[PDB]
Amino acid sequence: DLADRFAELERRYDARLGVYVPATGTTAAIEYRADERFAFCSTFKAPLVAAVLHQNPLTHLDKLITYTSDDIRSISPVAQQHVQTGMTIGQLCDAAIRYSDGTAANLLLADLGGPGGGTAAFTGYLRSLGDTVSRLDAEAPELNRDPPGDERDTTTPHAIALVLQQLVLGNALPPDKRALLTDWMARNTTGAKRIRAGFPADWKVIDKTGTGDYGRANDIAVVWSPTGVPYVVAVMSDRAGGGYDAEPREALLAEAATCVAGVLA
Ligand SMILES: *C(=O)[C@@H](NC(=O)[C@H](O)c1ccccc1)[C@@H]1NC(C(=O)O)=C(CSc2nnnn2C)CS1
Repeated sequence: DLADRFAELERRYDARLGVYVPATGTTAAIEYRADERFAFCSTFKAPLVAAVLHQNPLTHLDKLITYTSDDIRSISPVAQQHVQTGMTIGQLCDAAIRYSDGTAANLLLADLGGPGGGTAAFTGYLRSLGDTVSRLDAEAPELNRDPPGDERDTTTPHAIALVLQQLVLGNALPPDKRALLTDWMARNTTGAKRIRAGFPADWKVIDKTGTGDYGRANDIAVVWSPTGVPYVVAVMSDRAGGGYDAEPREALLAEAATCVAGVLA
């Protein structure tokens, strides 16, 4: 029983775990706390890049964005390095997805524009995909810091999986922009120990991770079986019981993913 296994993992890691895999032709939806809110953390950067792609001609990726010392306020492995030269929108999308770059994401929110530094337009984009649940209220670093239970900067495993399904597998984006998003997620450097670790090597995994305070660790993926059957996998967790400084536990997501992969194989 999957629910028993998921509950066991919660006890093991003193965590709250959320899992959603949307139904397919022959598989029923997999759901565990799937309609409970969890912080986005960096997982928002996948639909964010899609919003930026959608909003602009493809050649907007070649526009150089300049930024300064006071723009670096969060983990920004790429943007810290190019602060002196600037970065193109294309480079920013790359950094945001593949390195979970916080400054890159903040700059992409600014590019999207409008109230709240782009957070309202981001949320508006999710609404256009029929997501009436998720909300983004702050940028990095604030978005990772909301108290457990607080609805600011949250999604649910159910909501984000349906968003990702439309972006990667559905028609939310034209094929050319869809490929850009897909490729970036395919080349992600941060997800080796999460959903990827739970699926056999002959399954293709593309993903976007999130990590935050109160032991928050998320991963949203699209996976393909060895015969090219796709599934969307959203795993979210927090550890409120350790307080603000609770260590995120990647191993929990790898184990949850292993359990999911066992059902889907
Ligand atoms: C997006 O979630 C973003 N998270 C943060 O900036 C958090 O505030 C945070 C910082 C330090 C430690 C924990 C949380 C960034 N995204 C991610 C991610 O997606 O995983 C991380 C995880 S750390 C990482 N990245 N690659 N390899 N490791 C390990 C922190 S920055």
